[PDB]
Amino acid sequence: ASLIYRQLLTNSYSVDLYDEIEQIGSGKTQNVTINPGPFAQTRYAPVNWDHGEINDS
Amino acid sequence: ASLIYRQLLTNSYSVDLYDEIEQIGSGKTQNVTINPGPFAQTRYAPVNWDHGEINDS
Repeated sequence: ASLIYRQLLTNSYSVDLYDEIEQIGSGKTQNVTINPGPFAQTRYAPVNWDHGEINDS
Repeated sequence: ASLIYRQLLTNSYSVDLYDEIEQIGSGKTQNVTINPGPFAQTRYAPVNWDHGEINDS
């Protein structure tokens, strides 16, 4: 019964087929690789509030 | 070391099996779902240009 190990080693190539099968079976996702470089947050502006355009006559 | 030639000839049926693997795994539906990243998009707005306020009387 020693030939079990010999047979498994010799026939091990079929695991490539098994890998292809499980690859086809598995669902897939992916990445949108993130950007670095938010090193400078930006404020709005120097903003001053005032009454609008008065309509004089 | 001659055993490799025998193994290749004997196991050649796995070639046709592998052809089936690939040419039906292609047939099976796959969808790699590329994401939107953690950072979220957004457009300005629906913006339409018009003449401003008119001072009628």
